[PDB]
Amino acid sequence: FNSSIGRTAQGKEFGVTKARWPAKSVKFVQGLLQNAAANAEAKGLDATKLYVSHIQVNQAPKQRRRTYRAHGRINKYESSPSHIELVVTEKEEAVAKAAEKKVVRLTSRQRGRIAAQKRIAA
Amino acid sequence: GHLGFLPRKRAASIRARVKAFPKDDRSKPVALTSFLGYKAGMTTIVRDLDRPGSKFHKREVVEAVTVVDTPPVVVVGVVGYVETPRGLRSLTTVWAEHLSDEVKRRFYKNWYKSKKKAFTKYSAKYAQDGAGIERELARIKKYASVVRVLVHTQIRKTPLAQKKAHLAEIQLNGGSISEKVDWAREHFEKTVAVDSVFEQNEMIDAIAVTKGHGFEGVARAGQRGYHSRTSINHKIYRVGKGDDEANGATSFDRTKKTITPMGGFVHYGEIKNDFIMVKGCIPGNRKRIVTLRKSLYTNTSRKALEEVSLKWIDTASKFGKGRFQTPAEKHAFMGTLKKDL
Amino acid sequence: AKSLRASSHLNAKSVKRRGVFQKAVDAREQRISDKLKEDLLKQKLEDLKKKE
RNA sequence: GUGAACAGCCUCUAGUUGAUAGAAUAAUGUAGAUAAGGGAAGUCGG
RNA sequence: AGGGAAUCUGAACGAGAUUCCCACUGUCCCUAUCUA
RNA sequence: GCAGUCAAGCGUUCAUAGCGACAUUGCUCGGCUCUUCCUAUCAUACCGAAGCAGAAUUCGGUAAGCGUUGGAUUGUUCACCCACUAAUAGGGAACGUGAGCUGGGUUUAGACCGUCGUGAGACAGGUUAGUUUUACCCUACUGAUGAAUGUUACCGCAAUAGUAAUUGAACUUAGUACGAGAGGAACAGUUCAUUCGGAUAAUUGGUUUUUGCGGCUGUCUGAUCAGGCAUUGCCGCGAAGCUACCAUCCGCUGGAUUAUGGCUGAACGCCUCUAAGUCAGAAUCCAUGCUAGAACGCGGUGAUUUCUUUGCUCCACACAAUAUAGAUGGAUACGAAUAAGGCGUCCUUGUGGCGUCGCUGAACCAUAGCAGGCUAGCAACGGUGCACUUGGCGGAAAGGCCUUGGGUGCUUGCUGGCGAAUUGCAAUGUCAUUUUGCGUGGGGAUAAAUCAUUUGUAUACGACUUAGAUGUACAACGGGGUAUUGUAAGCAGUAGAGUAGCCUUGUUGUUACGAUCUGCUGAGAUUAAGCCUUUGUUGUCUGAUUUGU
Repeated sequence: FNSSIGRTAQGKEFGVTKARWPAKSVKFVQGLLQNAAANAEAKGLDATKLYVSHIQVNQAPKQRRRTYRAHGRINKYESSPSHIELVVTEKEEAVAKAAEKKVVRLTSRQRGRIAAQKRIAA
Repeated sequence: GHLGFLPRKRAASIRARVKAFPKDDRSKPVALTSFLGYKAGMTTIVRDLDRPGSKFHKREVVEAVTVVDTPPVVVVGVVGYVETPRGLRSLTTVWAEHLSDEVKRRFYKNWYKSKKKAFTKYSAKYAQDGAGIERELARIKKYASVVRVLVHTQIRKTPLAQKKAHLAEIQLNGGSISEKVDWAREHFEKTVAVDSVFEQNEMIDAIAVTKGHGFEGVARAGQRGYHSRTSINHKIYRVGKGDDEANGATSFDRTKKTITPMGGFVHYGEIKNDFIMVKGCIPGNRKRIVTLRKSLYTNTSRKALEEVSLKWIDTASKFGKGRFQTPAEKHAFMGTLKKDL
Repeated sequence: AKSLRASSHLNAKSVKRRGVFQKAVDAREQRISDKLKEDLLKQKLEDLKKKE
C-alpha cells in the first residue's frame, strides 16, 4: 500500500525507496506488543529469547460517517478499522536431530548389486 | 537545442574524467598530458596586442581571464593498459607504498568511524627487497601498450573545507614504454609542479562539470546544468608560484602584489600556491575541480603562436565594486581613519 | 564558404603543420620536459635535507 | 484623535484570537512590481 | 489675507467612431530579476 | 489535338481486307508556431558544357552536410507591394497541424409531415436529431531513484545510441594575371564578422523581503531617540545571488567515396578511364573529436567485522541435501594458396632441382584385467598414473603450455596360478559435475556502509558533494579585512534668520526662544546567511542498525 509515497533515505535499511512514520498505527501495535510481553510474564516465559512469530492484521467492519456537499451530494466516507493479532514465541536453538526411517524398496538387481559390492569393497 | 549534448542528464561525479588523450610520439621526451586543479576565480587583464593583420596591431586590449588554483599534483601510482579487440583493459595498477591521509580518505565515504586500515597489507606486501612490486612492474613494461599515471591533488594547500583529495589518471606521451614506467618509478610519493606540464602561450582544453541549475521547465523540461563539458582552445596567459611574491606584477605594473583580490575571491579563499591564469571562461563554478588536458593535436594558428605580453592584472574587489588594487592604495587614497588614530 | 571538413583546407593546414607550426610546439615541449627534469633534482635536494 | 475631509491610519468601551498542523522554499502557474538602448517595429486590432 | 488636430456620424459636445500629429510606456526587439 | 506526309513490321498468303511509333506539315478558405522527413536544390561545396578575354553569367552533373529575413497588406487578396540577405527552393506527415488557435461567410442553413396555393411560392404551422469531452486509464518522451548478482570503496575500459558547426568580406596576392579601353580575378598567407551551439559573470547594464543603509509621508508611546506600524506606505542608492549579442569566452583532423578528370590496358591484330587492375577528386560517408554508459557488458586495484558466545576465509575426508537445454574413450592447435598445395630428400640457398602424398576423420592417438580384483614370474630402461620439483614460456578471455630431476604405484611386451556365479532369460542398473548446509583437523586474516547531525560545488523528493571518536578537528561566538549606505546617538558652539526679554538704546552690547549651517564624524549601522582570514573566549567528540567469498 505504497503508491505516491514520498521516497526516503531511511528506507535503505530495508531495500525499499518508499517508507513512512505512521504514528497512530505504530502506537497501537506497540500497545499490543506491551500487552503480549506481559502475557509472556504471567505465563512464565523468557524475556530475551522472545520473538514475534505471527502478526496478522485483517480488515474490520467499516465505520459510517456522512457529510453533505457539489450538487448537495452524499459522498459516503468510511473509516477503515483493523483486527490486529500477534503471537510472541520462545526461540529454540537446535530443534531436532531425528528423522523418519525412510524405507527404501529396491529390486532383485539392486539387492544383487549391493551384495556384490560388499563382496568386493571394504 | 544541440542533439550531441544528450542525454542532458546529471553527471556521474563532480570530477569529470577526460574522455580522450593527445596521441603519442615514440621519440619525444616523457611529459604529462593532462593536469588538474580547482577552478575558483575570474579577473580582468589588459595587454598590448602583437597580432599582425588585425585592427588591433600595436594597440591595447582589455579581456577576461579565469584563475584556476593548481597545487603541485602528487604521483601515487601507475596504470598499464593492454590493447584488445574489445578496447583497452587494465591488467595491473601499482601504488606508492606510503600514501597521504588525503587519499586514504578518498577510499572511504565515512572517514572518522573507520580504523583507517586502507593499504596496510599492501605496504607489508612491499616490506622486503621488492620482489613482487618489481614483478608487477615487469608485468607492466613487458605488455601494456599505454601507461597512465595515478595522481592526486594537494587539497589541504587549497583553502577548501573538503580535506578529501581526488584520484586521477594521466597518460604519458613520452616514447618507449620502458621510460614511461621508469619515470613513474622515479616519481612514487614525489610531487609534480604545474610549470613542468604547462607554460605561457600554450593552448589547453579545460574539462568541467557545468554549474548545476537543478530542475527546469523538442525543447523539453527536466534537468539543466551539472553536465560534464569539454571546452577546447583556452590560451594559458600566466603560470604562477606560491612562494614568489609579486605574481600580480607584470613587466609594466611591477607592484609587489598577489593576483588574489582584496578579501580574496567570492565564495573561495585566496591563492597560497601555484595557479594557472587561463583566458576566457572555463566551465563550472568557483570551488569546482577542473582537469586541464593539452590540445590533443598541433593546433597552431596565430591565436596559438603569438606571445602574450601581460600589462596589468586587476586585483580590485570582486566582492562589491572595484576601486583599489592593494590595501595600501585604499588607505593611501582614503587618508587615515577613526580606529587608526 | 569552405567547410570545417573541406579537403583543400585540411591539406593546406597539413602544409602548415610540417613547417614552423610544429617546430615551435616541439621546442616548447623540450622546455617543459626540461623543467620536469629540473623538478626531480629539487625534490632530491629535499631528500638530502632529511638525509643530512 | 490627527487631518480642509464620510479618504484612510491609530485607538478607548466591549468582544475575539475561531479557520487541521508541522517541515521544507527548484522550475512552472496566477497576481503585483522594476529595468539599458529603441519606442507599437508586437498584434486582424496600443 | 495622456494631450492636440481633422473627418465619419446624433458650434461645443457625448467615456460615439475613424484617421493623423505630438508625448508615453516590456506590446515587442528580448527577455531578466524580485515579492505575494 | 485534329487531318495529312513519310513508314520497322504485322495483316489468315501479303503492303493495295487494314493498323502503324519517333518525326514532320498544316492556323492557334487563409494564416500563426514548432518537430521530423523527401529531393523534384534557391544558396553554400566540388565538377562538365557555353565567344567562357577578366568580372559577371546561362544551361547541365554529384550533392539534403547546413541554411532558407524584417515591415505596410480585407469588394469576394483565392492578386501583390520594398527592401535586406549568400539565398530568402518546392513539397509530405490524406481531412498532419479547427479539442496547439483565431481573423472575416450561410439565415433564425439537417430530416420528415401538413396547411393554403392555376401556371408562382409561403407558413415566425407540427414532429423530430444534433452523445468520442473530460480519463488523478494506457504508453511514448524528458529527467530521477533502485533490490539483485559475498560486502564495500576507488580507478577505469567502451559495445551501443546521439553528434554541429555556419555563411559573409577585409588586408596583402593587385590595380598584377587578363584587358582598345572601361574595368578586373584566383590559389598559398593572414584578419574580422553573421547565424547556431556549449558555456561563463572579470567588467557594464539590469535586478532586491540581505528589505543592507539612508531620506520622505503619515501614525503611537505625555516630548527627544528608538522604532510599533502602514494589504512590502513612498522615494534614492545598493552589495551577494541570479542575469543580457544589453556582457564575455570557446567551438577538429584523418581515411573511404559521388559527379568528374585521369594511368596502364583488354574485349576487337586501331582504339578505348573499366571489363581484371589503378591515381586523384564534394560542404558526401566512416572514423578522430564531442555527449550518455549496458542499472542482467567487462577489467584492475583497496579494504573485508577476533571472543558475534572461534564469528569469517582456505586446504584434507565426511555425511546429508541441491540441481544439471543434458560427460558416458580423446575439442587430435602451422600458415597461406586454390588456375594450387603438403611432406621427404638434396644442393647453385632459391617464387631452386628430384622423389612422394591427397581423390575424405572410413582417419589418428588411445583401447584386453571382479566397472577391471589378488598373486608367480620372464623380457627391457621403455610407456603411463600419483604426488614432490628446476626453470623457461603464455595478457586476446593470459588461468594454461613445455621442461628439469628424486620417489612412488601400475603396465596387456610375453608366459603362469587363484578369485567372479544366485543381479536366477532383459530392466541406466547409478562410477559425471555443480551449488550448498551440518559436522570434523589443521592453516590464515584483526571491516565498512546506512541512518542521525553538518556541509552547499548538489538539490522537487530521492540522489550527489562534504564535514565530524583529541585535532595546523569541528561548532558557536569574538577580532581583523572587503564591501553597502552617506556623516549615527549624544553634547558643545558664536554661525545664526526672525522674536521674547534688562535698559547703558546697541554700529557681531546683552540675557533666553530660536528652521537650518558647522564640529566631534567618510562617522554610525550592516557585512554571511551561498564573501575572505582566524595565536582570542567558550563548548562537542558518540548514538541505532545492516552487511560474509
